[PDB]
Amino acid sequence: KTLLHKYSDIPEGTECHRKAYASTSIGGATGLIVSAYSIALKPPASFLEGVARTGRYTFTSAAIGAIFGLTSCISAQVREKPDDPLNYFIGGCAGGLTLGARTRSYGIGAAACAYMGLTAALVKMGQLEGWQVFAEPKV
Amino acid sequence: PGIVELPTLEDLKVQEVKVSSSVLKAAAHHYGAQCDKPNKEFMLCRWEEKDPRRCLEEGKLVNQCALDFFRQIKRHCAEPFTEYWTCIDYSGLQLFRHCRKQQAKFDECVLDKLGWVRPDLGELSKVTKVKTDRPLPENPYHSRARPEPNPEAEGDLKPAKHGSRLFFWTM
Amino acid sequence: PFFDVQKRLGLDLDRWMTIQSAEQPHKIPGRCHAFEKEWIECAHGIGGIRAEKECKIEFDDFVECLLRQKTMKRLSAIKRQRDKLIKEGKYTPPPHHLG
Amino acid sequence: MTMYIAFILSTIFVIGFVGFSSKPSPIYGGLGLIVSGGVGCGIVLNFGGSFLGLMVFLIYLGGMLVVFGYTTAMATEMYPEVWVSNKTVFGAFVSGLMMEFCMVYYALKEEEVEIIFKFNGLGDWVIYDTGDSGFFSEEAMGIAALYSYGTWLVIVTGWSLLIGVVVIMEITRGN
Amino acid sequence: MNIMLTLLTNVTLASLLVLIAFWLPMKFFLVAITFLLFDLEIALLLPLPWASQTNNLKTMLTMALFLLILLAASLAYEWTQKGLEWAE
Amino acid sequence: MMSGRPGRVPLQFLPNEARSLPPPKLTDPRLVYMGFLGYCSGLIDNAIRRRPVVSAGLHRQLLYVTSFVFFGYYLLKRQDYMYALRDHDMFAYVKSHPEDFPEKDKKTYGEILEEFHPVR
Amino acid sequence: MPLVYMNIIMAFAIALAGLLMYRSHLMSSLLCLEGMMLSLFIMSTLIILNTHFTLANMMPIILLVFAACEAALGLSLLVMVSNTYGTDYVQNLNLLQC
Amino acid sequence: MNPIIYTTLIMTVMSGTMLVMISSHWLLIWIGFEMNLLAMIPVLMKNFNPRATEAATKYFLTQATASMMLMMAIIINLLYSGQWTITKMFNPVAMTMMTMALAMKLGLSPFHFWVPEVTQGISLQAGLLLLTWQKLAPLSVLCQISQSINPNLMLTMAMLSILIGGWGGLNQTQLRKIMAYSSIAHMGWMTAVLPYNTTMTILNLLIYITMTLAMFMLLIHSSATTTLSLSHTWNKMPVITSLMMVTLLSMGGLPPLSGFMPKWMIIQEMTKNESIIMPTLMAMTALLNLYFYMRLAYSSSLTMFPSTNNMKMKWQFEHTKQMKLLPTMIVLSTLVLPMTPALSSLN
Amino acid sequence: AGRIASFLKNAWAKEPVLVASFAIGGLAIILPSLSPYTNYAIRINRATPYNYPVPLRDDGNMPDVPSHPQDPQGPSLEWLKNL
Ligand SMILES: CCCCCCCCCCCCCCCCCC(=O)OC[C@H](COP(=O)(O)OCCN)OC(=O)CCCCCCCCCCCCCCCCC
Ligand SMILES: CCCCCCCCCCCCCCCCCC(=O)OC[C@H](COP(=O)(O)OCCN)OC(=O)CCCCCCCCCCCCCCCCC
Repeated sequence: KTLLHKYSDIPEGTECHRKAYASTSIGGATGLIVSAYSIALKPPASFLEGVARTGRYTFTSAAIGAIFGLTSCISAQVREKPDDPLNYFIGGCAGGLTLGARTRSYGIGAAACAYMGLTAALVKMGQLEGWQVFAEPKV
Repeated sequence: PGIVELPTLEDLKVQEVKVSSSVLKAAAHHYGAQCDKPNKEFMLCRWEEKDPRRCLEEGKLVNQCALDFFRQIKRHCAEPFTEYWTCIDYSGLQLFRHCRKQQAKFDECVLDKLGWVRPDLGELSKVTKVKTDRPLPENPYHSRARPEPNPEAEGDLKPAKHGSRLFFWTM
Repeated sequence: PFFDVQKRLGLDLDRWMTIQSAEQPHKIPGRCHAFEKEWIECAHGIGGIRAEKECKIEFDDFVECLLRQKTMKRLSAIKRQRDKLIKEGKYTPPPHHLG
Repeated sequence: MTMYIAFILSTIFVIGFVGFSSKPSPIYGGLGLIVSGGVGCGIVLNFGGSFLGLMVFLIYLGGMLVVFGYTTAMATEMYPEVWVSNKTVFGAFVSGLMMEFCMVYYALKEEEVEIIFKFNGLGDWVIYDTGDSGFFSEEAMGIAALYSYGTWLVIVTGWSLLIGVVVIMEITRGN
Repeated sequence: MNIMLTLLTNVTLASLLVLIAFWLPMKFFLVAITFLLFDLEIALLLPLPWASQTNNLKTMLTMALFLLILLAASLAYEWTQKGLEWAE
Repeated sequence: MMSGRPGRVPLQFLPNEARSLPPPKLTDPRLVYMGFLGYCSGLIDNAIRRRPVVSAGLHRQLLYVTSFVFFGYYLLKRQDYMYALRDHDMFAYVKSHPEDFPEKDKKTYGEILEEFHPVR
Repeated sequence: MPLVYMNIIMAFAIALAGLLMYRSHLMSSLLCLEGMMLSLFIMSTLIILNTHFTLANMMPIILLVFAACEAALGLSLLVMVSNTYGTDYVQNLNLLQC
Repeated sequence: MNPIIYTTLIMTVMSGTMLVMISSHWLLIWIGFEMNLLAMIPVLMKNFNPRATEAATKYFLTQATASMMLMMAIIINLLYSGQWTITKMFNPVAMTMMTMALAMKLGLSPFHFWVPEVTQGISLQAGLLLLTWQKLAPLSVLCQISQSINPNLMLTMAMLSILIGGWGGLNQTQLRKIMAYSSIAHMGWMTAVLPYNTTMTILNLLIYITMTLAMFMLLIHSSATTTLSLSHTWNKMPVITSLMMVTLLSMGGLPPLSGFMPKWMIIQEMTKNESIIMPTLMAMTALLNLYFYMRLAYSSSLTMFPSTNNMKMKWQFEHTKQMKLLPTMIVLSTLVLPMTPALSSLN
Repeated sequence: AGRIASFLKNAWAKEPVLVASFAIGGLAIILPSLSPYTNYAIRINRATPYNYPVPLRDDGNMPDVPSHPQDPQGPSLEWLKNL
C-alpha cells in the first residue's frame, strides 16, 4: 500500500500539489488495472487501437483522481475545516462530472456525482472514526 | 549469537598414521579386536557428547594406540604383512576373496608370535558395554528451558446455562 | 486433517514422512535433525499460536539450518573483503590456502 | 568454469524453458524442453541425485515426450511454424533471455536479489553438506523405502494409475 | 569431469562425420498412451533391487506384487474390452 | 474454533463424557420439531410420486418420522454437549486468569450522573 | 537462497506465464504445461537431496507419476477435440459461448 | 459408460475427495486432488457431444494447472519450513500462492470464469457432481489452513465472488448457467467468514449442498434445461413447479426458509469481529441473486407460460427415476431454520 | 472337475502363453507363505550391518551384551556360516 500511504500521509488542507499528484497516481494506478483487464477479456484490434483503449481508460481514472484530490484539499484550506466529511464530497462527486465530461452524457455524469460523492464522503468517515473494511480476525 | 570457541592448534598434532588404505584394511579385524579399548569409549564420546571438540582427549589416544599395534607387527611377521597388503591393493574393490592365501599367511604368523586370533564373522558388529569415567551430559543438545504447557481442562460437565443462549433460542 | 481418521484408527498412513526426525531408513539423519528435535520438543501441547512466539529461537536456528542463509552472508562478506584486500595488494594469503 | 557447472547448467535450463514456453511449433517446442530435461539431469546428478536424475532420463525425457513427438505427427497443423514464421514468438525468445541476462547481472554484482524471495548469488557449491554416506547410497535407499515405508503411497499410486487406464480408453471410445 | 567430457567428444566426432560428408561432396495414439501408463508404472518398481535389502521385506514382498498385479490388471482391462485390440 | 481441544478424540460423534449431562426429555420441543420435519418429507414424497398425500403408504411415513426423531436425538445430545463444553472451559478460564475479568465496582444511581436530554 | 534454487523457480515462473498465454495451438500450451512438473521435480529434488531428507525422496517420483497422468488424459483430450474439429487450434475451443 | 465402470469412477472421486479431508501430509492432499481430477473427466464426457468435450477441456485446463500451482507452494513452504504437515504456512508468498491456487481450483475471483460454461456443457447429473461435491475438497484445505491466511486477499476474493456471481446471473437463460453463477455467489458467502470462523463455513457448506443438490436433481426430474422448458412443467407436474419455487425462494434466503441460515449466521460472525461494512455490502449484492431467483419462479409456478398440444401425450405417462433422497432434501433445506443451535454440533 | 480339467486343457490348446504366465504368477504369489527360508532372508537382511553398533555405557548388570567383540556374549550369526 505504498501509494495509499503516499496519499494519506499528506495532512489535510496542506501540500495540495503533493495531494493532487498522489491522487493522480492512485487514479492512474487503477487505470492500468482496468485497462489491462479490458484488453484481456476483450481482445482489441491492432496494438494502436489497444493502447487507444488503454489511454482512454487511464485518462479518465487519472482525471477523476486529479480533480478530486485538488478540490478535496483546497476546500479544507479555503473553508478552514479539514475534518468535515463534506470536504471530500464536493470533490468526490466532481469526479463523476469528469467521467461525464469524457463520456459525454449528462445523466451518467450527474448520477455519478450522486454516488461517488457519497462514497468519497464515506471514505472520510472511515478514516475519522476508525472504520475497517478488511478487519483482522479478532474473535 | 555468541562465541564459537574451539580448541587451538596446539592439541591438533597427533602422530598421525602414515599408512594407506590397503594396509589399514589388510589388518582391520586384528586391529579392531586388539585396540577396542580406545575405540569404544572414544566413539561413545562421539555419540554421547554430540560434539567433536569435547572428545579431543580420546581422539588422540585411538591414533596413538594404533601405532603400538602397528609397530608391534614390524617387530614380527611384517614381511608376510607386506606381501598381503601389496596384494589387496591390486584389486579395485579391496576385497579379501582374491587374497585368501596371504590371509592365511598373515593369520598363521600373528596366531603364535602375538596371538591375535581372527575375529569370527559378526564378532566386530556387536554392541559393547564399554566402561567409561566421564558422566553423561545433562543435555547433549544444550537444550534451553521448556515452555509451560497450558493449564489442563478438568471439572465435571455442567449443563449450558440457559441453554443455547444463541439469539432467542432457549432450552 | 479435516477428519483425522489416523488418530481414531491408530494406523500410520503418512505421518512417517511428515518430518525428517522420525524413523528413517537405516538411521540416516537429516541435515537438520538436531534442530527438528529441539523445535518439535519445544512446541508440543502448546498450540499453533503460542508456539510461534514462544518457540521462536528454536525456529530461527532451525529455519537457518535448511537453507543456510545468514551464514552465507557471513561467507559472502568474507569473500568480498578478502577479494578487496588482495586486489589492491595488502593481505597475503597463507600457503595453506594452496599446495 | 568447472566451479560454475551447476550455475551454467541452471542458466541453460532457463533458456531452454524460455524457448519452448514461448510456444514455437509444437515439435520444435518439444526439443526446447528436451534439452531442458537434458540439462536438468546434470543439476540433479551434481547434487548426489544420481538415480532421480537418471530416472527422469528414462521416463518423461526419453518416455512421455516421445508420445508428445508422436502426437504432433498425425495431429499436426498443415504448416508447422518456427521462430522466423511469426514475430511474437521471436520477440518472446529475446525477452526471456534478456530478462535472464539482466537478472544474472544483478546476481553477479551484489548477490542481494530481493525480487519475490531473498536470494544469494554466491557459488552453487556452498549449500552442500560435509559428511560420509557410509555404504548406503542415501538416494538409492531413500526411494527403495517405497515398499518398506511407502505403505499408503503404494496403493494410491497403484489405484490412480489403474484408474489411469479406465479413464483413458473410456474418453477415446467414440460414443 | 569425465562424464560430460565423454559426451562432448562423442558429439564432436558425430557432428563432423556428417559435415565431412556434407561440405566435401487413433490406434497409433491409443497404444502410445497405454505405453505411457505402463512405462510410468514401470518407474514404480524400478528401485526394487535396493528395496530387496530392507529389514521388513515381507511388507516389501506383498506390495511389490501389488504393483505387478495392477500392471497385470490394467493390461487385463485394456485387453478384454477390445481396447488393446486395434480399432478398424 | 473448538477443534484441537485437549482430549477430543477425532470422529467421535458423542464423546463418553457427554453422558454426564441431563439427556433430552422424551418429548423435547426441539425433538418433536424434527418429528414435524419427518412428517413433511413423507407428505412431500407422495406428491412427487403422484400418490394420495395424506393416505398413501403409512409405512413410508412411519420410516420418515422415526428416522428424523432418532437422528435428532443424538444430534440433540451433542447439541447440548458442545454448548455445555463451550460454557465449561469458559467458566474455568475466568477463574484461571482473574486479572482480565476484574471485580465490577457496583455503584448505585445515587452516584452516577446521567445527562438528561429534553425530548421537545 | 542460492542461485541454483533461483534459476529453477524463475524458470517455473516463466513456464507459468507461457502456460496461460495460449497461442493458436493447444499442443504448445500442453507442452508449456509440461514445464512446471519438471521444474517442480527439479526444485523438489535439490531441496530433498540437499537436506538429506531420506524418506522424502518418495515425492519426486510421486510428483512425476501422477503429474504425468493428466498428460495422459490431456493428450487424449487434445486428440478428442482434434477428432471433431480436426485441429488443435484453441480459437475454435469456444463453442461454449452461450 | 458401463454402470460398473461408472460406479467405480464416481467412487474414485468419492475416494479422492475423501483422501483430502483425511490426509495430514501436504503431498497426500495434492495426491487425492489429482486422482479426483483424473476421474471426473470421463464422467463429464457422458454424452460425448462436442459441447461436452469443450466443457471437459476447459475444466481440465483450469484445474490441472491449479494442482501444478498447488505443488509449487508446497515445495516453497517445504523450502522455507521443511515440514509437509497440514498446518499454518510459515512463508508468506507460499500462502499467497496457496490461496490463489486453491481458489482457482474452485473459482471465486476472475478464476471463476470456467464455472459457467463448464456447467452448461456437461449433463445435468454431471453438473451436479461438479457443483455440489467439488466444493468440499478445496474447502477442506482452506478450513485446515485458515489460521494464517491473509485477510485482505481472502475477503477481496470473496467480495468479487458474490459480486460477479450475482451480477452475471441476471443476464442468463440456460438454467445450468444460472446454477453456476448462483454457486459462485454463494461460494463467496461461505468463504468470506473462512478467515474469521471455520464452523460457519461448514454450516454454509451443508446448507448450500442440500438446497443445491435438491434443486439441481429435482430439475433433472423436470427434465428441463431452459427457462421456457422449465416454464412448461407447470402443466405436467404443477407440484414440481410449486416445490421449485419453495427452494428457489429458499435459494435467495428469505426467512423463515432455511436458505436464510447461512446469510444470517455469516453477518453475525463478521459483526462480532468489528467488520461491519463488509457484511452490509455482502448482504446488499445478495439481492441480485434473488432477482433472477424470482424471475425463474415467475416463469415456473407464480404464473403460467403457454404449453404445447403435443405435451398432452406426457400426461398419460409417468417418470421412471426414483428421485433418490430427493423428497426429504427439500424439507431440511427450507424448514430447518428453527434448528439453528445445531451450529455447535459442527464445531 | 472333469469340465474344469477340460477347460484348463481347453485353454492350453488354443493358447499356451497366458496360462503359463498365470501359473507363474500363481506359484510366485503363494510360495512366499509356504516357505522355510523367507524367515532366513529377513534374518540375513537384518544381520548385515550398515551402521556402527553404537556402544552403550556399562552401568553394571548388563547380562547379554559383551565387553569385547570376541566375547561369546551377544548375538552370533553362526547359523549363517553353515548356511
Ligand atoms: C483517497 C485516496 C484516493 C484518491 C483518489 C480517488 C480514487 C481514485 C480515482 C477514482 C477511481 C474510481 C472511479 C473509476 C475509475 C475508472 C473509470 C474508468 O475506467 O472509466 C472508463 C470506463 C467508463 O466507460 P465504459 O464503461 O468503458 O463505457 C464506455 C466505453 N466506450 O470504465 C471502465 O473502463 C471500467 C469499468 C467501470 C469502472 C469499474 C470500477 C473501477 C473502480 C474500482 C474501484 C476503485 C477504487 C479506488 C480508490 C480506493 C482504493 C485505493
Ligand atoms: C413459508 C411460505 C409458504 C411456503 C409454501 C407456499 C406454497 C404455495 C406457493 C405458491 C405455489 C404456486 C401456485 C400454486 C401451485 C399449485 C401446485 C399444484 O400442483 O397445484 C395443483 C395440485 C393438485 O392437487 P394434487 O396434486 O392432485 O393433490 C391433491 C391432494 N392429494 O395441488 C397440489 O399438488 C397440492 C397438494 C397439497 C397437499 C396437502 C396435504 C395436506 C396434509 C394435511 C395433514 C393434516 C394432518 C392433521 C393432523 C392432526 C393431529 C395432529
